[PDB]
Amino acid sequence: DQHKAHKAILAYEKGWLAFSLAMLFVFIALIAYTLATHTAGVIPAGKLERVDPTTVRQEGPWADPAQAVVQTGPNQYTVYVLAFAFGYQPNPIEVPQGAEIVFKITSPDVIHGFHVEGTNINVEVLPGEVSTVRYTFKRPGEYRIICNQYCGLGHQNMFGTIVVKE
Amino acid sequence: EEKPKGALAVILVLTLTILVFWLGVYAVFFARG
Amino acid sequence: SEISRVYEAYPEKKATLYFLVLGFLALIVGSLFGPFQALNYGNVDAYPLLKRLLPFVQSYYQGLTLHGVLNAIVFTQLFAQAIMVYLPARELNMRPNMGLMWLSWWMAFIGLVVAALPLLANEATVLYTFYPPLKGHWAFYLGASVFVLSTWVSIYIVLDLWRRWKAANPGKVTPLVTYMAVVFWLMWFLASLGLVLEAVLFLLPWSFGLVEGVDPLVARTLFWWTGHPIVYFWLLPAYAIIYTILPKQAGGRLVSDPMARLAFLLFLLLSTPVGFHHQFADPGIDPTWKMIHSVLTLFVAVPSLMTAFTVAASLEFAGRLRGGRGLFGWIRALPWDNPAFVAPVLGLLGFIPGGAGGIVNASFTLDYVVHNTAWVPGHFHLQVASLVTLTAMGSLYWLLPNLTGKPISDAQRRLGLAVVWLWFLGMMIMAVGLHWAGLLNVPRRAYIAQVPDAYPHAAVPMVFNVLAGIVLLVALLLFIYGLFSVLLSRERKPELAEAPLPFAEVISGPEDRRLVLAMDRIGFWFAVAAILVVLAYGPTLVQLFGHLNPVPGWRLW
Ligand code: HAS
Ligand code: HEM
Ligand SMILES: CCCCCCCCCO[C@@H]1O[C@H](CO)[C@@H](O)[C@H](O)[C@H]1O
Ligand SMILES: CCCCCCCCCO[C@@H]1O[C@H](CO)[C@@H](O)[C@H](O)[C@H]1O
Ligand SMILES: CCCCCCCCCO[C@@H]1O[C@H](CO)[C@@H](O)[C@H](O)[C@H]1O
Ligand SMILES: CCCCCCCCCO[C@@H]1O[C@H](CO)[C@@H](O)[C@H](O)[C@H]1O
Ligand code: CUA
Ligand SMILES: [Cu+]
Repeated sequence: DQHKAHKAILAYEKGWLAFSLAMLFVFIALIAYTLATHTAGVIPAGKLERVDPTTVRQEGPWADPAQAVVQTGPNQYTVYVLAFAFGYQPNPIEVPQGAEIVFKITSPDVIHGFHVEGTNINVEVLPGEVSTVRYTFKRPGEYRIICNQYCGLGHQNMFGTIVVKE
Repeated sequence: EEKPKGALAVILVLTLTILVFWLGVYAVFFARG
Repeated sequence: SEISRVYEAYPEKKATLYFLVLGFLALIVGSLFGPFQALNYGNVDAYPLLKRLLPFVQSYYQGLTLHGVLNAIVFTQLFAQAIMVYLPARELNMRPNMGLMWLSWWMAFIGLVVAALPLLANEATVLYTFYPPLKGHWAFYLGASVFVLSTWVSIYIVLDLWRRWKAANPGKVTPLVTYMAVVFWLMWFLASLGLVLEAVLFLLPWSFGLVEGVDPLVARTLFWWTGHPIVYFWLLPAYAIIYTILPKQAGGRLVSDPMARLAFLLFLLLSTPVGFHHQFADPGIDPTWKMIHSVLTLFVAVPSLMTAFTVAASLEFAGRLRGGRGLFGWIRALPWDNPAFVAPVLGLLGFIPGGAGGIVNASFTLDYVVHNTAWVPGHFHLQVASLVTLTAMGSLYWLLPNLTGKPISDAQRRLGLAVVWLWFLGMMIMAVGLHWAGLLNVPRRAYIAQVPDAYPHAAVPMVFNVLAGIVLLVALLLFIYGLFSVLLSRERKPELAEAPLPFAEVISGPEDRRLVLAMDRIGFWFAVAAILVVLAYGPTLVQLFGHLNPVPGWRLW
C-alpha cells in the first residue's frame, strides 16, 4: 500500500501496453486491406515525373484544354489537369461514368491542392512535378474541386468542376 | 488498497474515443471510394 | 551587484523569467488573430473591424502567418528553453553557464525581431510552413534560422550541466528531470537537422539572390523531417512538468520513475523518422515509404498511451489520499481551486479526442479523407493550444512566485480559474466545429467568410465556431488583464521565491534499478536515434537530391 501500489500498477502498465500494441496492429491490418483494393488508387505514384513549370501552358499535354482528356484504354482516360493561380484547366472536366480516370496534374506557379468533394481524390500539386492519381466515379453528377493548399489571396476562391457524364 | 480502477475507466474512455474516431473515419473513407 | 540579488545567487531565474515573459508575449500577440479566425470559420467576417483596431494588417492570411509563427514556433520554443533548462539546473542545484545562457536569449530576441519586421510589413505572408515556391523577405528566413539556432546553444547548456554533475557524482544514475531534459535536448538536435539544411542549403541563398529557385519536394521533405518531432519538442516540456511536478500540486506522488523514463526514451527513438505522415498526399515519394512512416507514427503514439495510464494513476492515488471517495470519488478530491492543477488536467482531457484524431491522421489512406481540411486545425488546437498552452498558463502560479517572489493573491487565483475554464470550454467547442466542418470538406487556411454561400452543409458547425470566437475572445482578454496584473502589481514576498519547485516524490519499487540503469545507457540510444533517422530518410533523400528541379519563386499576395 504505496509499495504494494507499485507492484500492481507496474503489471497494468504491461497489460495496457500489450492491449495497445494489439489494437494498433489491427489498425495496421485494416490499412493493409485498403492498399490491396481499388480504393488504393488515390495514392500518388512513386515515380518522379519531372516537368518545367515555366513551359507547361505552352508546350506538352498541359498547353491545350481541348486535349486534356485523352483515351488511354477501352475504359481508361488520362486527364491533363492544370492547377494554377486561381483555377483549373480545363473547366469542366467531363469524364464518362464507370471508367478509370487517371488524373495527371501539375502547376505553373506555386503549390496547390486538388481535392474532389465526395471522393478521396486529395493531392498536392507541386510546380515541376506530376501528381498521378486514379479513380472511378460510381455515379454521375457535378463534383466540385476545392483547392486546399494556401497559394495566395485568390485561395478561398479556387474551385473547379468535374462533370461525370451519365 | 488494491485496483487503480479510476485509471482503468480513464484508459477505457480513451480506447472508445480512439475506436469511434478510427471506425467513423474508416466508414467515411469507404463511402467515398 | 543586483538588489533582487535573487539574480546573483540564483541568476538562472533572471534568464528563465526572460524567456517566459517573451514567450507569453508572442502568445498574446499571436492569439489576437485567433477569434478573428474563429468567426471566419463561423462565416462572419470581422476583418474590417480588425483592420480598424490594427491598421498594419493587409489580409486574413497575414493574420494566419502571425498567428502561426508567433503562437506555434515562437511561444512554444521559448517555453521549452525555459522549462527544459531551469528545471534540470534546479533539481541538480547547479549553475547553467550564464554566458552561453544569456547568449541564447539574445539569439532569440534578435531572431524574433529580424523576422517580425518583414512579417509586420506584409513581406513574408507564406504561413508558418513557408512552402517553396512562395517567396519571402531575406529577413524572415534569416530571423527564423537564428531563432531556431537559439535552441542549439540551449542543447549545449543542458549537456554542460549534465557532464559536470556526473564527474562530481560518479557511479550515480542520472536523476529524473535531468534525464528527461537530456534526451529531449538530444532529440531536438537530431530532429532539427531537416529545417537547418533546408534553410542553409536552400532558403537562405534563394531569398538573398544567390540562386534562382528551389525544388519544392526536397524543401517540403526537409521541413517535415523537422516538422513532426517539433510537435514533440512542444509536447515534452508539458509532459516534464506533468510527470514530475503536477502529482505534487495534486497532493500525490509520481507512481513510476521508469515509466516516465521509458516514455521519454521512446520519444527519442521515434519522434524524427515519421515525417511522411505529413506527406501522404505528395507526389514523388514512394508509397512503400509512406507505410513504414505510417507504422512508425503509430508506434510514436505508444509512449503517450503509457503516459495516459501513469498520469491517470498518479491523480487517482492522490485523489484517494484526500479521502477520495468511490470509483469517481477521487476526481472530486483533487485540488479544483488551484489553476496550477486545473490547467494541465483540463488539457489532458481535451488530449483524449486530440490523440484520437492523430491516430486517424497517421493511418496513411484515412488521411485522404481529412488532409488539408478544417479537421487538421481541429486536432492540433486540442494538442498544442489546449494541452501545451494550458500547461504553460497554469504554471504561472508556481513558476512566477518561484522566480520573482510575487505571491498570487486570491482575486488573482480566481481570475486564473476563470481563464483556464473559459480557455478550455472555448477550445472544446472550437474542436467540434472544425472536426465536423472538415468532415464536410471545408478547406483549411482559407478566408471562407469571403465566400459565404460556398459551404452551406457547414451551417451548424459554423454556429459552433462563432460561439467559440466570442468565448475565446473573453478568455484572452481576461488573460491579458491578469498576466499583467500578476506582474505589474507592486508586491514581492519572496520566501516563496527561492523555495524549490514542487518536485514530486516517486513511489519507488524493486523492479527499478536494472531498468533505470539500461535507459541511462544514453550514448547507445542517441546513436540508435541517428541510425533510425538515417534509414528512414536515407533512400528517399538520396533519390531526390540527384533530381533537383528548382523552380522560380513567386509572391502571390
Ligand atoms: C503539440 C502538439 C501536437 C501533438 C502532441 C500531436 C500529436 C499527434 N499527431 Fe498531430 N498530426 C498527425 C498525427 C499525430 C499523432 C499520431 C500524434 C500522437 O503523438 C498522438 C498520441 C496521443 C494519444 C494516444 C493521447 C493520449 C492521452 C492522454 C495522455 C490523456 C489522458 C488523460 C488523463 C490522464 C486525464 C485523466 C484525468 C482526470 C481528472 C479524469 C498527423 C498524421 O499522422 C498530421 C498530418 C495530417 C495532415 O493531413 O496534415 C498531424 C498534424 C498536426 C499539425 C499540423 C501540421 C501542419 O500545420 O500542417 C500540428 C500543429 C499537430 C500538432 C500535434 N499533434 N498535428
Ligand atoms: C486564443 C485562442 C485561439 C483561437 C480562437 C484560435 C483559432 C484558430 C483557427 C480558427 C484556426 C484555423 C484557421 C485557418 O486554418 O485558416 C487557427 C489556426 C492555427 N492555430 Fe490557432 N487559435 C487560438 C489559439 C492558438 C494557440 C494558443 C496556438 C498555439 C500555441 C494556435 C496554433 C495555431 C496554428 C499553428 C494554426 C494554423 C497555422 C497555419 O495553418 O498556417 N492557436 N487558430
Ligand atoms: C466531432 C465530429 C462530429 C461529427 C458530425 C457528423 C459527421 C458526418 C460527416 O458527414 C459526411 O458528409 C459528406 C457530404 O458532404 C459525405 O461525403 C459523407 O458520406 C458524410 O459522412
Ligand atoms: C576558446 C574559444 C571558445 C569561445 C568562448 C565561448 C564564450 C563566448 C562568450 O560568451 C560570454 O561568456 C561570458 C562568461 O560566462 C558571459 O559573461 C558573457 O555575457 C557571454 O556572452
Ligand atoms: C463540469 C463542466 C461544466 C463547466 C463549468 C465548470 C466550472 C466550475 C469549476 O469551479 C470550481 O468549483 C469548485 C467547487 O466544486 C471549487 O473548488 C473551485 O474553486 C472552482 O474553480
Ligand atoms: C446537463 C448535463 C447532463 C448531460 C451530461 C453530458 C455532458 C457532456 C460533456 O462531455 C463533453 O462532450 C464533448 C463532445 O460533445 C467532448 O469533446 C468533451 O471532452 C466533454 O466535456
Ligand atoms: Cu491554389 Cu489554394
Ligand atoms: Cu506530425
